[PDB]
Amino acid sequence: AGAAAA
Amino acid sequence: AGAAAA
Amino acid sequence: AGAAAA
Amino acid sequence: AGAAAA
Amino acid sequence: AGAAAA
Amino acid sequence: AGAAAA
Amino acid sequence: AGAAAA
Amino acid sequence: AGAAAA
Repeated sequence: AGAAAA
Repeated sequence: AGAAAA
Repeated sequence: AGAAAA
Repeated sequence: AGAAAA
Repeated sequence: AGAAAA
Repeated sequence: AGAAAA
Repeated sequence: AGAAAA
Repeated sequence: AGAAAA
């Protein structure tokens, strides 16, 4: 599971 | 902007 | 399962 | 999944 | 500009 | 997962 | 900007 | 500008 934002 | 998965 | 938006 | 905007 | 993927 | 904006 | 995974 | 991945 993983997530990223900018 | 963002993204996620599992 | 996964998702993304911008 | 992928997304982009500008 | 923005982008994301997962 | 990855994301970027500018 | 930030990201996390497990 | 910003970016992240995991």
